Amino acid sequence: SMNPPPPETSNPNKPKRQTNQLQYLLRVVLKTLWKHQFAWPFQQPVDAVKLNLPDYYKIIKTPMDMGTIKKRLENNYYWNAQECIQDFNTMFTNCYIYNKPGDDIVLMAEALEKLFLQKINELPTEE
Ligand SMILES: CCN1C(=O)c2cccc3c(S(=O)(=O)N4CCC[C@@H](O)C4)ccc1c23
Repeated sequence: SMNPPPPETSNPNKPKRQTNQLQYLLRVVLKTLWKHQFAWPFQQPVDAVKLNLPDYYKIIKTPMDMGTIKKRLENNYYWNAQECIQDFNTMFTNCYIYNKPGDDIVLMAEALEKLFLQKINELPTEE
């Protein structure tokens, strides 16, 4: 059993910006999801050795989690809000790919995804 390297959270050659929408994705969107009762399985990269999921990284090839997103946001990693939203979408999609409808973890992702969409339905205006 071997975990892969987790996704990067810094990259000096990547272009980045500090926009009002990205600030909101950290202060409001991420920090609200983070406190939800169903958030904890999503707060760090899947540790497939700890969790005894040896097929996880056989199936999931673009891993993503809210801990990585949080550090990317805190480290000014993104150029725009769409990039960050894409990471959220990847996290949710990975969960549906690796699992099945009805699994507890899937019920958890579905709840978070609906909350996520509710929060990004309206974003602040790129001042
Ligand atoms: C979101 C990333 N991710 C998966 O894709 C996934 C698949 C099966 C279990 C599991 C666990 S768990 O064992 O801690 N637990 C979580 C709560 C519900 C339980 O059924 C299982 C934590 C995080 C996970 C998984």
